[PDB]
Amino acid sequence: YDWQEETKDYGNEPTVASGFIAGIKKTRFNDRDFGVISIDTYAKDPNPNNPA
Amino acid sequence: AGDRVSFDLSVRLRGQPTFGDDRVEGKEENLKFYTDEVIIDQVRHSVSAGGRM
Repeated sequence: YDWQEETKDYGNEPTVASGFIAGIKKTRFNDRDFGVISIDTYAKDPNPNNPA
Repeated sequence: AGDRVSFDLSVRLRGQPTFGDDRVEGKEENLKFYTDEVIIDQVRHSVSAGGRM
């Protein structure tokens, strides 16, 4: 992470800003996945009181 | 060497300060100046304790 600090106004409002520069992708050779099986079931909220 | 002399006067500051936490950068005062000059010249005169007689 590249931490940077910048003061906006004569010392008022210090700012801390950071960010990473990276990329992600699930490996797809041809048109088929390579190493993940997406098990896709039915999972109901066991507690119906949740606002959702 | 000079036919003139110019001097300067710096007036006070007058500006509403920024109360609160609103930004102040960008509202800077002018520092108004005033000046005037004096022009130099010479004056001479002569008196004659005249006559040999």
